[PDB]
Amino acid sequence: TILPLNNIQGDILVGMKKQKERFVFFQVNDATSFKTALKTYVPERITSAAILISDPSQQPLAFVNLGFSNTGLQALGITDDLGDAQFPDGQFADAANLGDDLSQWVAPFTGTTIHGVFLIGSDQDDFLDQFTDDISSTFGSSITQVQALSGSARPGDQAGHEHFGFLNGISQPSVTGWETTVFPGQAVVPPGIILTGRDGDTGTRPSWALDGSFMAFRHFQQKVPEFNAYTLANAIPANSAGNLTQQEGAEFLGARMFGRWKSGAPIDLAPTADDPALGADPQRNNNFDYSDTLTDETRCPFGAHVRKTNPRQDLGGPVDTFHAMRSSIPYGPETSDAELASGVTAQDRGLLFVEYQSIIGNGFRFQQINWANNANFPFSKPITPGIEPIIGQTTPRTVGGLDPLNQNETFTVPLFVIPKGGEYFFLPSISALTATIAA
Ligand code: HEM
Ligand SMILES: [C-]#N
Repeated sequence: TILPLNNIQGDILVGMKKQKERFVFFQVNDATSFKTALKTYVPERITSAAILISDPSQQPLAFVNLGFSNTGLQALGITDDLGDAQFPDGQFADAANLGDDLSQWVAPFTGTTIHGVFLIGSDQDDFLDQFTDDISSTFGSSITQVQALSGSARPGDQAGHEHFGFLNGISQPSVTGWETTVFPGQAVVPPGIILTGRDGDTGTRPSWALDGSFMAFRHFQQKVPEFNAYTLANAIPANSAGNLTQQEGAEFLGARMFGRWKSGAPIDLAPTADDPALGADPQRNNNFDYSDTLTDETRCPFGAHVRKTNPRQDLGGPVDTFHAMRSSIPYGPETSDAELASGVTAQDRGLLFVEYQSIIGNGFRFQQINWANNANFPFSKPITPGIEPIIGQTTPRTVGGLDPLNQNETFTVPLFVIPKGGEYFFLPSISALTATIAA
């Protein structure tokens, strides 16, 4: 098998990796007008995986991808069952299952008003505006923009880091069926873990759904001064190698909560001190599997973010089923000195989170519910791992093992990540956009 890279929406397989991204959420007002506008739009603007791997000079100023919710497909008379258990009812209907405080959800996410999303990746906010206006011009009254959420890479040496300060987008699965570089420690999975209708996908798909994917979108607000204050108060006093200053102990506690230092260095490889060169080295920063820390927490807590969401050898061996592609971007202004000093969030900032998989229940949802929210996961450990401190949602939010010299001590961690909404979308193949969606 050879994946048709020219027909796969690029953010799914390759990732836009643009400095700015905008999610333009819309409702369809008139199906006929929308469909003809869509046929005009697709060949000009929808960006394939092939374009994303092309020379930066062959590339457009902005990349655009497009997904639909269940109600969006219904509004367009696209009535064939896509085979996913969660997609049809939308994410709000699933939010309590995810552990969300529903009182924090806001319109237009609180229901099924959203019909789809244009994802625009570009280099400047002005360019996002140009391509948003282009959507408005092309689609006119056939749509209503119900929300737009815009993100940006953080400035300077924080580019690629999320708002708590940690380098993100390091670990991704590699799919077979195309010519790609595989890094040491990277999962190698069949393409149908990510792409509907391909080998590895067990869902019952219409033929036209080949080479699409499901997006789990989440809007997270982050409480950065609060996280900072917590790590400073609970700074680890020492580790195996020696004694830590308050700053060092706070950085270390954050690293223990995530499973990586802010630099990206995985604690399984760098358990006592940061190694920024390692964090920046794709040939080594994923070359670990917890095999040297399966039954103790000195090297890594059992419940660290990355360990919960990708358990590696905690599962007993490689498992292809539960991998997903991520394409998230931070949003909001930098955290001010006043905010940090006060320990209190004044401004809205966070993460626009995007995860792609063929089966929602096996990717995002499995990572969230079965793993992160489950105090008894990973299984068969000598002590209870607890709730994933970053995004685990079960109460009490107690996690063990954060102090490598006092592993039995538990930490009750305030929730620093607040879901404000989200949706489940299907991104069709590029051909399906015009041959099926717009038919
Ligand atoms: C604001 C919320 C979140 C923040 C700040 C955050 C941050 C991070 C960071 C810093 C990493 C390490 C970089 C890497 O290994 O690629 C990471 C990895 C990861 N996160 Fe998150 N994350 C968030 C939410 C989520 C959620 C909700 C899920 C899924 C339910 C998730 C799933 C993953 C996965 C699968 C990895 C890669 C794990 C691996 O392959 O080793 N994250 N995240
Ligand atoms: C995590 N992204």
